[PDB]
Amino acid sequence: EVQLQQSGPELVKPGASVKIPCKASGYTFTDYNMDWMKQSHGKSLEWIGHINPNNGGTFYNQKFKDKATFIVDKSSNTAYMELRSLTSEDTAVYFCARGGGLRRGPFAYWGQGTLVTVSSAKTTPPSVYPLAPNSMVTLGCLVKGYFPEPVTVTWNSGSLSSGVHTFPAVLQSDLYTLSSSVTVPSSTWPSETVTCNVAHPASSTKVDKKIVPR
Amino acid sequence: DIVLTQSPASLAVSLGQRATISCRASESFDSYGNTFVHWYQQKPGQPPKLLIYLVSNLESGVPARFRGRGSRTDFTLTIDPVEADDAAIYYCQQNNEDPYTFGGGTKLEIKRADAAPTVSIFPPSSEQLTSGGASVVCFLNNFYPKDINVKWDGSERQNGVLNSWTDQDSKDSTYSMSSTLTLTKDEYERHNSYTCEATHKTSTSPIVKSFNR
Repeated sequence: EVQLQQSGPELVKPGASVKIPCKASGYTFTDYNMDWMKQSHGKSLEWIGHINPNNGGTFYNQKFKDKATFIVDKSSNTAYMELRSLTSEDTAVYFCARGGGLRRGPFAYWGQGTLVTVSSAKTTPPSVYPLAPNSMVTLGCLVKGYFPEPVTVTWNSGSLSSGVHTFPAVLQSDLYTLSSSVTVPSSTWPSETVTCNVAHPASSTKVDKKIVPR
Repeated sequence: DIVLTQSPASLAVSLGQRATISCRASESFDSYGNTFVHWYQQKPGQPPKLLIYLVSNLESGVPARFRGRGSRTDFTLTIDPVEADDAAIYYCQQNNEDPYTFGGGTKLEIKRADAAPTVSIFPPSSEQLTSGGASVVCFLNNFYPKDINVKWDGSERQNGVLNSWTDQDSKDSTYSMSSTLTLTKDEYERHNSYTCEATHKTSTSPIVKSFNR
């Protein structure tokens, strides 16, 4: 099956550049364009341009001429988009998508998106605090005082996901805080084990906080 | 460029009913060949996902609840019947002319029966206490509709109260929210009862959770 796989989130200083990979598999890479999109937070998408991997050719949305460069590594079926002279206006999710081959068409296959945050603020890992307290029981995980976004949260590595609510982070005094609840039967907890799995890619934090009965 | 204006900006549609989402091009597209207008569904934190391509063709794997039509400058996505899984933002897109462009998006809310929140309060964990910090957390889970009010020792305090709503759940069409009252160590240690009362149009009486310390 077709897969487009992008890099993880990126914190970049103002004025610097970043390069975003998009690795393709499940089809013959040189048959199709690779297109690139930008989506600012809370906003619609903008098409940056595309590259023809077969022959190296490119077309840029004029608006992105001073911002984006496309290249491909035919050798590894990886398309790349470089963004230069970064400002806060470039903070956004960037997506690759497979484009036209023999003729124009829709974007049927997309990469997962990569978040680029432009800031010169320092990186701060979160503290992960457990929350302990009735046929059902709700348990929590508090992820506090981090920068930048994102963190990811799972419960028992994703096997337990059915009664999870993970709340969007709030920015406070230059720091994000996020929470996440989970609800399971009384019979299963505190009887057997529940832990939240928290990662903060920007600091390489990966914590497992077990929910201990108080 | 060719500007695509979507209508409505938002709508709320009951389960089983019809949602009509419009896209208007700033100028007409050209009759030589096909018309490259496509429709996508996008949920939070995901790429958009293709529904309809070349105005009216159904992408394989997409159910026939989704239909596209149009011509020249007017294009229509219909979702009938609407289901819980449709809670999303929808976009039209054109690649008839450079640069390619997307509509501004239409946010579909699923309207369902009103639902009271389940409310849980949590005192700060001792791990957090060892760091000289005290946060008291309240979860308000699986309610409808979205509009909701929450109030946190006998009396009240809004200073240090970070709130946060989820998007619409795509299985049961509910919303959840999370209120975190945070305050200092010797400040927290200095009090008694902590209550989150929440009020919501599912009842007269606020739902009250609390603990003594």
